[PDB]
Amino acid sequence: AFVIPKKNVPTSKR
Amino acid sequence: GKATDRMDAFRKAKNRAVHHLHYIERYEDHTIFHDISLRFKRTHIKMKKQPKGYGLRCHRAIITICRLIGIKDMYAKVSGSINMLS
Amino acid sequence: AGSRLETVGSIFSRTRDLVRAGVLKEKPLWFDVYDAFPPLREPVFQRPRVRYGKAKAPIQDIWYHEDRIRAKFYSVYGSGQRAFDLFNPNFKSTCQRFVEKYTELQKLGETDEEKLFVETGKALLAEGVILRRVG
Amino acid sequence: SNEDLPISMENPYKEPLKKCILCGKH
Amino acid sequence: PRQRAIQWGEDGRPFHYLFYTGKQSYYSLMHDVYGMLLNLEKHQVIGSR
Amino acid sequence: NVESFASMLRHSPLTQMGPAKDKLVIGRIFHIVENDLYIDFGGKFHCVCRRPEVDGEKYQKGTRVRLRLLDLELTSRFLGATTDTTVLEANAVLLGIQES
Amino acid sequence: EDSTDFNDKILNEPLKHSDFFNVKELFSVRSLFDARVHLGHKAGCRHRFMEPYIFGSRLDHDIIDLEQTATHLQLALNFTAHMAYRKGIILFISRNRQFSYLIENMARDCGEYAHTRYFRGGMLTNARLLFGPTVRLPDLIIFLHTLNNIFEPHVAVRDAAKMNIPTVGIVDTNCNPCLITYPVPGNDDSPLAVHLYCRLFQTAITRAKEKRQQVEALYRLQGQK
Ligand code: FES
Ligand SMILES: [Mg+2]
Repeated sequence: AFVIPKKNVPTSKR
Repeated sequence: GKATDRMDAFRKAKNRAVHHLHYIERYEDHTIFHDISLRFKRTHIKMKKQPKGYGLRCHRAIITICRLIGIKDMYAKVSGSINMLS
Repeated sequence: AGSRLETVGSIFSRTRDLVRAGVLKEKPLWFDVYDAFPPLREPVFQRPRVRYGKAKAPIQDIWYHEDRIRAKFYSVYGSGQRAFDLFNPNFKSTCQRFVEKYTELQKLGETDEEKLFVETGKALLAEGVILRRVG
Repeated sequence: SNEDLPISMENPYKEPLKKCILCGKH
Repeated sequence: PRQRAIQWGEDGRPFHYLFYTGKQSYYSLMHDVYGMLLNLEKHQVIGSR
Repeated sequence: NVESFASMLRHSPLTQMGPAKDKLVIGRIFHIVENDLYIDFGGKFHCVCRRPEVDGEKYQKGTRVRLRLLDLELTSRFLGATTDTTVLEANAVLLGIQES
Repeated sequence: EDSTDFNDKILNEPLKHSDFFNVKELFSVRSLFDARVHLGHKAGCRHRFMEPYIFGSRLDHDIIDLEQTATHLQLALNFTAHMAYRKGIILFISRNRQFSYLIENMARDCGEYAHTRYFRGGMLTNARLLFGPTVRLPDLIIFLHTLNNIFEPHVAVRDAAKMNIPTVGIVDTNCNPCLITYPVPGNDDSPLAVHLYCRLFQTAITRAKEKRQQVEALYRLQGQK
């Protein structure tokens, strides 16, 4: 399965 | 799913689809209960109920969707416009 | 998960099928109540269409026999100065009093409207009702 | 059955059709 | 910065009857002033900005 | 011996009133805004009448007044509309104050 | 071992009775008639889907059939009580500004929730972003008025169905009841009618919550001894 590069810990991180 | 980046488009479409799920009634968990003839806009789809072992003899896109639904045996002929969304 | 396809089936059929398919791990709090005490109509989305050709709405006009008497009374006499009190559930207008009396004189055996109508007015005048004709 | 159900009539309160000032005159 | 407290408990029931508006404080105040006006109606500067 | 809905409808005071045009009815002022008086007379919708100049002071919330009804609900269909536009209020003329 | 017994005696027991909360005694056809529940809009305002519920037109004024209203209201009040008994979040929605104050008080009095204000886009379908990831949505939504202030269906009716939330609704003769789970055909304009609906739904909710406390207490007292 083509793995969509997953998001890291939310950068904004309010 | 729509986005400037292809990865964002994939994610948006994938995550939104699971919130818009249909339930498809499968006869004996391998085919459709009866032959379905339908026209959606200008696309015509004629599906036929088939016995076990027939396989999926339909448009490649329908084959993909049928595997996701769990239909193993079916025939379908698509006429008119071959628009993928229709 | 849940299905946001509100135009396909109802909230019940969608929930029943998804719980049945194993997508919804737990039935929602309302499901068991609906299953026990379902509504008279399954709430399925329908599209309102305009009526073309000879299609007409089946709603009928509500009429009663005494409307014929009421119409003539209002034409001959008109709405009396006495004001309708619609808050009182048992309010009897001068017209209704006329209808009631007229209906009683019909039981006697009078078969003509003109005479029967005239006789009704006289009875009310004897009782003290004020009947000022439009003329 | 019941006697209080609505019956089928023609609007008894219907007003006569309006006539122009010359209706019926040569 | 002053931060609003949790608006629902463990059970998940919000604590305010106007929670689902999204402006419970504003609309609660709006409700209060309207109520006072109703009661007042039924009963009947330079320095301050 | 339970009264059916049809029985209630036939005998209801509103049914025996018949057409509402030029019918004198008694309403109650339930809301007042400036000089606008919102009067309930027993119909589906209330009517709004301006405070009479002769005796405005007398008209207060709860006062019973005499009206002449013109329409129970102001509705009309304008060019291109699929349904009527409703004002959600009755049309009436405030005649005066009811005195017993 | 104890959870199943608790659930059977408490959660499943009420579902075996036709009128567990005795909501039938709260109203009669006479009481509905005296509140002007049968008075509909003019025939020119009629919605096609409300025709099955209309008794007739009296001088171009649609009369709602109160015999069907009674059966529809019985089911709506029964469903509301069972949800309050099950500790469900009930949200009252109405955009009629004549009754916003009344409805907001009724919700606070019965320990429920009211939304009488402008319904902002996504309150239900985007709640986790608007309120928070752990926000719990309503279990029942009761529409005292199903139309917004431009005489079109309140957006929450569609969004409630998207979120699979059952809806109770007073549907006048100009309303669209197709997506309302428990429609109750009746007048939604007259104060007397709206005051009756509020009294009926507030009582059913209060009755159900007290019954839940009584049943739980009896189960607990018996459990110890
Ligand atoms: S209406 Fe003009 S001729 Fe009769
Ligand atoms: Mg209405």
